[PDB]
Amino acid sequence: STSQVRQNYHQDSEAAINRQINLELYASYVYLSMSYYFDRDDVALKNFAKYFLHQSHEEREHAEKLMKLQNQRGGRIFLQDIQKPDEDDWESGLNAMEAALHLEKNVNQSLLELHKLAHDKNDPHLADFIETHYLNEQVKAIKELGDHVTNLRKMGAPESGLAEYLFDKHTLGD
Amino acid sequence: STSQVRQNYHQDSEAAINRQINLELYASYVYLSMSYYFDRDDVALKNFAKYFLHQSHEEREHAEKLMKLQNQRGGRIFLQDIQKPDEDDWESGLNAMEAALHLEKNVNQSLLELHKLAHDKNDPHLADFIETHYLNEQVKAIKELGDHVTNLRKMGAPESGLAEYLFDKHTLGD
Amino acid sequence: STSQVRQNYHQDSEAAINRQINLELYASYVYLSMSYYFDRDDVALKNFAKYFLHQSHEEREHAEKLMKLQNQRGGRIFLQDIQKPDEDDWESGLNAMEAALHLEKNVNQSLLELHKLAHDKNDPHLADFIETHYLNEQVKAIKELGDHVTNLRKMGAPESGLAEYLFDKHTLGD
Amino acid sequence: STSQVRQNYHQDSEAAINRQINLELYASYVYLSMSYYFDRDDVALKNFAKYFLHQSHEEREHAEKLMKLQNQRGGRIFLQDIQKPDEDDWESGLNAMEAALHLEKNVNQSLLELHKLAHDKNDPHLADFIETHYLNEQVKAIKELGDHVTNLRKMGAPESGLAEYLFDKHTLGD
Amino acid sequence: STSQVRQNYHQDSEAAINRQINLELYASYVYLSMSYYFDRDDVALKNFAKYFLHQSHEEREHAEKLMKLQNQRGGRIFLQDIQKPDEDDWESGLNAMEAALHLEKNVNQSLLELHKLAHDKNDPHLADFIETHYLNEQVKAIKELGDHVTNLRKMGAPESGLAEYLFDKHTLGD
Amino acid sequence: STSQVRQNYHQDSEAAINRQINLELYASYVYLSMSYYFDRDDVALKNFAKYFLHQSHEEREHAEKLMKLQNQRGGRIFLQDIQKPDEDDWESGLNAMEAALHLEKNVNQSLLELHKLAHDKNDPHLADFIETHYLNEQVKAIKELGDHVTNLRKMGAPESGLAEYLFDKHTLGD
Ligand SMILES: O=C(NO)c1cccc(C(=O)NO)c1
Ligand code: NA
Ligand code: NA
Ligand code: NA
Ligand SMILES: [Zn+2]
Ligand SMILES: [Zn+2]
Ligand SMILES: [Zn+2]
Ligand SMILES: [Zn+2]
Ligand SMILES: [Zn+2]
Ligand SMILES: [Zn+2]
Ligand SMILES: [Zn+2]
Ligand SMILES: [Zn+2]
Ligand SMILES: [Zn+2]
Ligand SMILES: [Zn+2]
Ligand SMILES: [Zn+2]
Ligand SMILES: [Zn+2]
Ligand SMILES: [Zn+2]
Ligand SMILES: [Zn+2]
Repeated sequence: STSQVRQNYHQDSEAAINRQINLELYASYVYLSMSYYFDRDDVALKNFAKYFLHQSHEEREHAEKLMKLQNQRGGRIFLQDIQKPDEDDWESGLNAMEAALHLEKNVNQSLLELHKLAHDKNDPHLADFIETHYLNEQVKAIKELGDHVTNLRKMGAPESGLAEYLFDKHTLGD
Repeated sequence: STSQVRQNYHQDSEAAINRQINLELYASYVYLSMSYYFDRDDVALKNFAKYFLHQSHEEREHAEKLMKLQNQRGGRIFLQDIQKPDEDDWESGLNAMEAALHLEKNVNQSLLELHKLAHDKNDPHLADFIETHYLNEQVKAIKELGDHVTNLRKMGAPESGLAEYLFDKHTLGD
Repeated sequence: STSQVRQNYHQDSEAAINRQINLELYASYVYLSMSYYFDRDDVALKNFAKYFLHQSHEEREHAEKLMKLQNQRGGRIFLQDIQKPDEDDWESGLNAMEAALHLEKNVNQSLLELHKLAHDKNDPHLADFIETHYLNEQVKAIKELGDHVTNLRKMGAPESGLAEYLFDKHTLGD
Repeated sequence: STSQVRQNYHQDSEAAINRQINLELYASYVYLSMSYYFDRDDVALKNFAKYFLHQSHEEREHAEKLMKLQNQRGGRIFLQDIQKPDEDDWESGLNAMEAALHLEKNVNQSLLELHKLAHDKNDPHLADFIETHYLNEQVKAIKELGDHVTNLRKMGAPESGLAEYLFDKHTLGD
Repeated sequence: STSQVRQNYHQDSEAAINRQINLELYASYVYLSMSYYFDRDDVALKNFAKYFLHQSHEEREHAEKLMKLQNQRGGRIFLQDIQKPDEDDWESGLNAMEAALHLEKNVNQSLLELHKLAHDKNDPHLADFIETHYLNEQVKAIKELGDHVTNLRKMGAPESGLAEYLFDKHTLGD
Repeated sequence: STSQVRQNYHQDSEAAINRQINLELYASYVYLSMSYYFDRDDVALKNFAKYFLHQSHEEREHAEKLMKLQNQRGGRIFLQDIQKPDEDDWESGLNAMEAALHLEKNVNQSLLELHKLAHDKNDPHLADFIETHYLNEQVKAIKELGDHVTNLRKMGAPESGLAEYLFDKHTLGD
């Protein structure tokens, strides 16, 4: 059945949107995992925990806004299993920041391919949606993650436990 | 002779803007007509009337923003007759909502064609103007009209006059 | 079917009211065109543009009030095409003021004939509606447009470009 | 290694907490799916949508509190796949409420089993944690969903689309 | 070596961004020269001076935003000499406005080619960046400078010294 | 033509002012370059970045105040190219601070030469302008840069990246 609102909305776009939803939920789950790793009594970096929890909720928001878009265009949401993150133990603050950087670039890659698909399907509403709500947000996230990684390395992480403690206090704790 | 401001603005784009201006004014007129139909003593659904009156003033703003665009880019406004709406009697709250859904999808198609023209002529300023001020606005309006049609049908409109009364009070009143 | 509210409302009055609605919508379109003429980069008189845009919105209000009247008396609104204005290029500040003066006296003449009809058909509610909401408004607008024409001429418009510039600042910019 | 903070915390309890964490995230996902079903243009019950979205966010908060508890007691969080919900189409407001009632009773059964485990292992901290933060919350949610199912049924849902519209307005649009 | 943040950022885009930075700094320098020309005791048009000083600071801001973009995408900033402006003596208010209009259309052309490059390299983040922060700003500036040129000519500049004096007071003195 | 305001202002002084203007603009540009070096994702010292960006805007004010001086005394501004800075890559917080110290002592030497010129030409207005707005500014800036260099070296910069991180946080960040 075709939705009464659907217009210029290609089935491949609809499917790409469903895959992006699962990917955002996945990213949120990875960040949830990292957050409570820093909450462990044998890690105990509360500002790393808080930073990654904040990222988790932002990713959930990303997924919900894609779900809204799907219904706005008259597509149909099909949710899939949310796979568990690849690690249970994230080793260190630097390691988590590096894993997060890798994650955000993979999510960025998927958004860029979604945008190319919108361009190729002459769907300028979908292209502007990705441009407006996702692309610069990804670029900021990756730059910020790059910055943190750089500082942690220069301070002597992951070896120096002083480095991660001070970075938690002075960069991530306001 | 060429406007001192004109730059990268194709004659076809200038012509299409003039057509969109007339379409927007025509939409305003359709909504004005619907609004005062619901103001009749034998229809008397005041929130339907206010809903379409609001839409009608918004369409006039859409027209005026395009006329400003025409002047910003160095084009020349040529106005045309505004054709009267296709009905005098809009029959029911449900029928008018369906007629509005159809209208908004017609205007959306015209905007997508305009955006495609801008992209074909490598006019990114006009393409972004269309994306930023019109395309998501159309998607939102189409989605809301669909929502309203769905609710009125499910409530038993247009047979059950109880349904249009209660929809006027509880969704359009607010 | 007669309207359950119709009382002392002649068929001729009803049709004259439909004609006046179209005429007010026409005046509104004329003023809209004048306004965006003065917004052109090669005219660039922002307070003339503002002045005419205000008149255009006022004419729309005049039309909607007559549509409301039509329904209050149980007449039936029939809208017609809105004819495009007579000019696309309004030439100058003084020319547009002269054109607006001509238009307003023509609209006034139609209202006077509308009032004469109402008196002929012994419809004092319609007669008072016209006297109250339209007649002194037309007299005021005509007097104001006369004042503007007089000052523009005395300052040396249309020949003197300094004239329209300073009039735009000191009279139309408050 | 044994956590330096671990005390009176049985391995079975630790594992049962990891299961409960997965179950609460699962319930969050079910409610997320229900929410955006009601956002569909062909369902369009915004207060049903808002209600289930609020339950969704609350379940994720339930999950996070259990993750906090695991770390507090020196257990170790192991996340698992979050299984997608059992439907993609939730049929109606009444059917979604009924599915939620059934979900909440299953979540409750697993919390009662978790409490029984805590008592069996003579873990009063965990027993009281469950009583304080989950048991009455489940009982209130189950009671409210039963109230909602009862009202929807007596109003004539799911047959009467009027019933669900008014329930959405008058009970969930609080 | 490659930046840890760089993704989908073509070396051609990187180099065009370095060029655009130098061009913005150049525009800034042109407007600075214009400003203090009007501050001369034998020119003494204080609002022309303020108007151009404000544009000079805006251009510097445009340049720094491009420097920020370069680093966000992981390109590398290379500054070049900032070439002195084409004139030391800007002759008159109208001449400076004509020169500014010419410069802004040149800056605009360079931005349109930047956008075309970003579209060619399938870089929708860069494309949206230019659309969002530069394209309508250029169109607005070009339209405003056109308006100023038109009014100055119409008032009798450059010949009439009264004209530039009064324009300075009534238009540029807001 | 001699300016109607010129009095006791030697052509050598006028020429030296034009050179100081260019030197100040040059200093602004060096600081702009340094600022965005510390904004790179592989450097990422945000308060180093803000510190030098502030110095950049300050140098620009210095240039502008000299340009106003040139006009007040009836001299004529002649702008020259602004040479790009001597480096693209500023290496480290410590290296930049040492380079800034060298730059400020260079600008101070030029101002002392300017002041000598004014005293040699019996231009006490220009001598006092230089004393009041520049000479103590330079001494303060040189003192501050020395202080900063001293602390970075004592903390173990530029080897210990911990030192630049902590200096950026505790000295440069309020
Ligand atoms: O964005 C485009 N070009 O820049 C584009 C997108 C889809 C189709 C086509 C095409 O094949 N037109 O003929 C072009
Ligand atoms: Na009267
Ligand atoms: Na208890
Ligand atoms: Na865009
Ligand atoms: Zn995301
Ligand atoms: Zn992300
Ligand atoms: Zn394209
Ligand atoms: Zn519209
Ligand atoms: Zn519309
Ligand atoms: Zn009127
Ligand atoms: Zn009028
Ligand atoms: Zn729960
Ligand atoms: Zn629950
Ligand atoms: Zn610029
Ligand atoms: Zn500019
Ligand atoms: Zn200085
Ligand atoms: Zn300095
Ligand atoms: Zn001496």
